[PDB]
Amino acid sequence: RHDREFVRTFFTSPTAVEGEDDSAKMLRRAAGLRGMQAPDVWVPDNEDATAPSMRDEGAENIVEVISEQGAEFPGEIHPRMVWHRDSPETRYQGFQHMLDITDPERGAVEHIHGFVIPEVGGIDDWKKADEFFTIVEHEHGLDEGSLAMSVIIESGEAELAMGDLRDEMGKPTNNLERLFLLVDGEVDYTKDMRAMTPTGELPAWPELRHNTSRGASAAGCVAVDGPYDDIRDVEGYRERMTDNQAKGMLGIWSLTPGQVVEANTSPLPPKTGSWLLDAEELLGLTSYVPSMDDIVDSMEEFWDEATYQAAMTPISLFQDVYENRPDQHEELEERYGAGVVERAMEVG
Amino acid sequence: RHDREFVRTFFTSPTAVEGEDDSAKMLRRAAGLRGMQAPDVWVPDNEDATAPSMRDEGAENIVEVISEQGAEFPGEIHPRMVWHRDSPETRYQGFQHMLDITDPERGAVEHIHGFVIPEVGGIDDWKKADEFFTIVEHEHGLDEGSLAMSVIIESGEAELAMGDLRDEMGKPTNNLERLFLLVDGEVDYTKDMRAMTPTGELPAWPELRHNTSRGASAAGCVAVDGPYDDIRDVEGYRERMTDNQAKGMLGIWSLTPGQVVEANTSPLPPKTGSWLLDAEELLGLTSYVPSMDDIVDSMEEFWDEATYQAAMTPISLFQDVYENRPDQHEELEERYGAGVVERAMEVG
Amino acid sequence: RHDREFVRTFFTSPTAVEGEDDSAKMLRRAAGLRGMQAPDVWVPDNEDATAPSMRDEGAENIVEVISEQGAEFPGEIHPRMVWHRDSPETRYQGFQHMLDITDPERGAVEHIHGFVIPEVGGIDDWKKADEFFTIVEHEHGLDEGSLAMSVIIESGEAELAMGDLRDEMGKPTNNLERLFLLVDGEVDYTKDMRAMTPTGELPAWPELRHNTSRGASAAGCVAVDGPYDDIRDVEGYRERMTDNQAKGMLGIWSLTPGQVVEANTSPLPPKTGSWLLDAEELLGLTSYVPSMDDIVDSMEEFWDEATYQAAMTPISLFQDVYENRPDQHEELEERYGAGVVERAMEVG
Ligand SMILES: [Cl-]
Ligand SMILES: [Cl-]
Ligand SMILES: [Cl-]
Ligand SMILES: [Cl-]
Ligand SMILES: [Cl-]
Ligand SMILES: [Cl-]
Ligand SMILES: [Cl-]
Ligand SMILES: [Cl-]
Ligand SMILES: [Cl-]
Ligand SMILES: [Cl-]
Ligand SMILES: [Cl-]
Ligand SMILES: [Cl-]
Ligand SMILES: [Cl-]
Ligand SMILES: [K+]
Ligand SMILES: [K+]
Ligand SMILES: [K+]
Ligand SMILES: [K+]
Ligand SMILES: [K+]
Ligand SMILES: [K+]
Ligand SMILES: [K+]
Ligand SMILES: [K+]
Ligand SMILES: [K+]
Ligand SMILES: [Mg+2]
Ligand SMILES: [Mg+2]
Ligand SMILES: [Mg+2]
Repeated sequence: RHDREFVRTFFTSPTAVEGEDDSAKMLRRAAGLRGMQAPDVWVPDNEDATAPSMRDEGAENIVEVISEQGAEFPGEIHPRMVWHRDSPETRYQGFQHMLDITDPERGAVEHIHGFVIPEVGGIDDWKKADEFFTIVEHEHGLDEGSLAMSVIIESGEAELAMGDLRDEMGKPTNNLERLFLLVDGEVDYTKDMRAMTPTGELPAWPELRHNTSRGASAAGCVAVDGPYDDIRDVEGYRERMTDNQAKGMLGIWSLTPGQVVEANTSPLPPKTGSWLLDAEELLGLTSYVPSMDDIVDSMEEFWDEATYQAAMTPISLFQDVYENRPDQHEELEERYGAGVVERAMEVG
Repeated sequence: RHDREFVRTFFTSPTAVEGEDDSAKMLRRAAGLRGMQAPDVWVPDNEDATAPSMRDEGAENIVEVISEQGAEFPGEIHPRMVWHRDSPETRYQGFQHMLDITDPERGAVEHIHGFVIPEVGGIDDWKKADEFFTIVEHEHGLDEGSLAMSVIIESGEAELAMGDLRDEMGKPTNNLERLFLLVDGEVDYTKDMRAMTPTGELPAWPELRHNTSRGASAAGCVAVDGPYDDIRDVEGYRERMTDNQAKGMLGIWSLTPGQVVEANTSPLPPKTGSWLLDAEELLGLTSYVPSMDDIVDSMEEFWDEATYQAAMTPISLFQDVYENRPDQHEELEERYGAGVVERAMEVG
Repeated sequence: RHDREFVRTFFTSPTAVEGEDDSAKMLRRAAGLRGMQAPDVWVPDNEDATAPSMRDEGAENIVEVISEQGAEFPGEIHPRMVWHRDSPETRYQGFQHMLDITDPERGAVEHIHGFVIPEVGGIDDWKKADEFFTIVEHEHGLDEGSLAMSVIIESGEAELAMGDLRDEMGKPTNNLERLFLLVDGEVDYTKDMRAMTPTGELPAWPELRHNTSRGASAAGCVAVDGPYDDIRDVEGYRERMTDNQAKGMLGIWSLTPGQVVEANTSPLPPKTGSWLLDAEELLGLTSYVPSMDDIVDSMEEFWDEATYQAAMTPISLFQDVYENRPDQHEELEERYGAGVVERAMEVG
């Protein structure tokens, strides 16, 4: 239902960076990318890529930068707004930023293809977002359905919501036809699922990626994988894409122009080859399993709000266990030290 | 709800082969198989195993061969008809061939156990097929529900449709009790999911096989895996079955009498052994990752319509990218050569 | 919705053991556990851990032992009752034992946190169990919703039922808010899915564990993995938990105090370490793939009813094949011996 049949690169940029300067710096550069360095989809990101006290400013910079520079940008532009299935405030915030940004007088709207909506819940949460797109279009004389909606799949409820999308989208009481991308968000998803790994590196969640690909094919949307944080790990990123491509998930998130170029290239067939036959640089060979002490520190002396929350599970578990198991209060001191116990018990 | 509690082998044969001769040759031989060489289920295949201009002839040969030879055939016989969730013509075609084939005057119907229906969509597409079985039974005085229906699961929508089968089958407005097999079709499925792999060998789709096994156990049907093309790769076929058997998927597709014998044997417990302890023939050791040039050729100078379509994705992707990214038009020539670019741009 | 935000250990004990003695021996000891040796959740198990002719006695011992010793027990107590989606008798049995056990005069109810219900089917089966909790609470003046309900997910239908739990629980016609744990039961599940493996060791069912974790996060329950039988295999148990923890499944079944301690410890962050870098005791290194002869014997000369049933598949398959394929009757004798064929044909 959309111009892009396939999207390989989904690239995010903070919208207002705090360090003095031009807070719209990241956006102006990124709006300058061309060729293999430019994403098929570009996401001025007013959500997690951007500190909350910066978000009203980020919304302004989005209009300023796309006003000034959007006509030229060779891919499609879809800013991520804030949203949360569990928070009416965040939802209203996301909507008011969508309404400013699309004010036709400001010159941004005509280079904007749609918005990306994070944290959606079950299908009745998607209908709330859909309802805000509809109202925004009507307030500004945009054609109905002209703003594409894309969602980040980053909770269990959203993963389930993809299963009856075909028949929900057909109901005449929503304009859910506007759906474009179903984008995995492995970071917040790890958190919502309360998963933990010893390195604190993300699980691979193959089933989420299968489900997101399936949902996309049944519903006529386009499936895209989420952020791959270890940016230096070029070969890892390529393994993950090759892996995603085997599931029919052909696009991935990109965090840097390097990742844009790798991701833009990977699903394209090779130049030449190839025959296969059966039988300081140390950092990409090491990993570190933190102790409780270290995990405490990596928030206590204190990576966005997704990386933060998503690392708090072994500690919320420890907390739960200590609150409810007085009989284990001794062995837990025996094991961490009276110091650390009483210390980990404050983080929540 | 069916005579076969378990089906190990699901074996297909073209119904009308073009090379002069007796076009029903493949069927007559296959109807001759006995013992470990005979499938539990045999599928005269009027769909993808058979060129479209041969299909009306294939339908006749089905009646001629099962008329002449069906009484003897020691397994169950279930011809695959044509069908497609997105094509009313194909659906009507499949139904008219079902109506001819089952004409009681022709002597085939009484050795026919049911039909296999490819390309089904969501549950309301299965109800269309179910409705055609019902009408065919009534037109020919067959008992209601006597023709078993089996579906190939080879789209995302069909994979989802298995989830509420129990309650849809109970509705008195369909005869969906007739469902017998839920058969994965990894070939067309790879396509519908737009998956690609570097060798162009099929992904393994473990989750589809899990879902198909689950759907079968919740709904009282029998789960069967799809075609395993690399026929010479005897050990691969056995690994895949052992793998399927761990998911509760106990039957697989068979493409040859060799595969029928391997598949007939594999789920049976071994003769003897065994103790396991912890720590030109080159073709089954090589594979070839084609270049864009080669992929172009393998359709441009030009494996059924499933293998064709299912290999067109890296090219439809390339096409999409070239149509929509003029800024990359240079680097794509830099990379494939002006020759190949302009050449790949015609295939659709 | 429950006091325990996280449950690491789900430990079962037979309720009435046949060997002369005090039939409540296992319960009295287990009610004595403290510290790292005590499970977060303890399951006096009146279902498969206990022979059927012992179950009315087991129900009495539950009241006797929790009466006498429950006040002290430092975790939560949730006895498993009998139940089966396909058996009205078993369901009524489970309910009558729940009604005795919770009689306020007997002194057990006030140390009981809820019950665990095995073998549930689709959501309308969960509503039957939910209805029995409601009636039991009313018969004994317990607050509504005070008995937590937990289900063992050990059929395909139950795995599917988790998908619309959020909206079913909200219906005012059930008290399904009481749901607490969604606990995989890989044993009976292997059976219901008709899976088989060469060693007869359980498949890993990663997708079930993904689905159960997802269902739990969408519905506000707590996901727990099922029994890990090879008790001596300490390192295996730790691999499985580390694996489960990557899916957000943070609790597992425990069969022994050893497993309680390993499981209680594993999700807690380590004491120290650790840096990782890229590149008679023979029993935990061997496994045995039984022949048909051996499989026949391991029921014919004859591990609970779950392990029994769950091992009967290669034989029910053999039986089906022999009943329906007379043309293979020779080759099956050629292969097993006339002796074994005619022998395996009696087990059902
Ligand atoms: Cl809310
Ligand atoms: Cl939903
Ligand atoms: Cl992982
Ligand atoms: Cl699913
Ligand atoms: Cl897609
Ligand atoms: Cl249609
Ligand atoms: Cl459907
Ligand atoms: Cl694969
Ligand atoms: Cl099955
Ligand atoms: Cl029943
Ligand atoms: Cl259900
Ligand atoms: Cl396995
Ligand atoms: Cl959980
Ligand atoms: K609509
Ligand atoms: K509408
Ligand atoms: K897809
Ligand atoms: K029906
Ligand atoms: K009917
Ligand atoms: K099954
Ligand atoms: K309720
Ligand atoms: K209620
Ligand atoms: K979870
Ligand atoms: Mg996120
Ligand atoms: Mg097919
Ligand atoms: Mg069980």
